[PDB]
Amino acid sequence: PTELPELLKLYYRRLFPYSQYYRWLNYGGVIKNYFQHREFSFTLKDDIYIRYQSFNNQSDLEKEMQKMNPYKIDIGAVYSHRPNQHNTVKLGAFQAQEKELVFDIDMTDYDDVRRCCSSADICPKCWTLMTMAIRIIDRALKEDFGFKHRLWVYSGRRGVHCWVCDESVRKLSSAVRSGIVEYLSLVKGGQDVKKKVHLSEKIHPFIRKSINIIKKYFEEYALVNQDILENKESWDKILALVPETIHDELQQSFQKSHNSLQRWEHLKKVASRYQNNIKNDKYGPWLEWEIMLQYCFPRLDINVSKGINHLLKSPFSVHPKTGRISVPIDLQKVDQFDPFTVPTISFICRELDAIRDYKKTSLAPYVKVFEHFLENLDKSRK
Ligand SMILES: Nc1nc(F)nc2c1ncn2[C@@H]1O[C@H](COP(=O)(O)OP(=O)(O)OP(=O)(O)O)[C@@H](O)[C@@H]1O
Ligand SMILES: [Mn+2]
Ligand SMILES: [Mn+2]
Ligand SMILES: [Zn+2]
Repeated sequence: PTELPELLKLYYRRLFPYSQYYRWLNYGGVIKNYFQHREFSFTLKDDIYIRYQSFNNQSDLEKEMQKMNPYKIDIGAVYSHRPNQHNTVKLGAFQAQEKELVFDIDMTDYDDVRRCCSSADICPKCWTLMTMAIRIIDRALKEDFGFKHRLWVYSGRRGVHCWVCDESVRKLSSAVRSGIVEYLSLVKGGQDVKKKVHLSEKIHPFIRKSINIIKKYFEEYALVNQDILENKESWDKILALVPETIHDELQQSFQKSHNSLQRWEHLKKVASRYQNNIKNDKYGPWLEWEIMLQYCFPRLDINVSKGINHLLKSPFSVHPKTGRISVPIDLQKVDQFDPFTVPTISFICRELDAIRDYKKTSLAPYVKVFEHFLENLDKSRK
């Protein structure tokens, strides 16, 4: 990590997409002081960071970034005054007023249903959890809430970010933001809780449509790549999510079967014949769905979305612990996104001078994703 300083110096001088970055956060320049009242937080060397940075224009941002060469850049809220003037403001008047609705998803939050990685590690076997998270959440944001300007970003290490940028979304209060999160959440409980998903008799359309997305990926991700029913050590973790009165019946049919595909098929048949309520003769796949949701449904870092003033790593910032650049994700190629081809700052600095802007490097197609998102914002403003 000692190479970072000179690599960052070249990155911010020749590669960082300043014009596209300002086109984003200036939002057409129609509202006064909108960019000028935006907080930036720079992380420097040795985990030292500065809060409440703000700039007058694109040029002032360029000069300060090329002067500070920060290890990472966080974006905060748009405030009532210039953040760099917040000490001259009378107490109580400095307030966060607007910010994009953001989401942060971390692979670590799935450690209880991951077999391949743990902590901040990721691999192709578990990245499909992010593919499903993007598609489930983005569908809800697009179709259920009518949000039209959504930027998905690779966080650089262990997950993804989403920036919802509709002008009315940026005005939402903390309370409404929490209400949106609650609408989107189904997996509830810490490590103390065994069964984290419970469904009602009547399935809300959001749950049905999310289930059907998971169904497209469940066989190859859960029963092959993860092999969640490989042996007793792992299939007892799934029996913890079903009533005891059917453990015996499932225990035997599992040992008689030979792979997870067969054992899942047996679980579905038993689960759909379990009598949940003795009052009625109503049966269904509720248990089947609760298992699929607990293993695949998106798990949000909820506090990132609730707070208006919460900082989030900027797109095209470096992740200082991996060297990877936080790059936009092509929503039209979400299934093909490979976090392991994401260029590091070292990689693109090498491409630049191998026999001078980002188009000469592997960062170019990621900027094009950002530009497509920017052109849709400009169209909604015309
Ligand atoms: N110490 C922190 N203080 C403040 F004010 N904000 C913080 C601090 N640590 C993270 N954040 C913010 O939370 C966000 C989510 O934290 P997180 O650990 O998830 O970082 P990330 O940028 O999403 O990257 P990875 O998950 O892939 O490791 C960060 O992007 C922001 O910096
Ligand atoms: Mn994260
Ligand atoms: Mn997080
Ligand atoms: Zn993995």
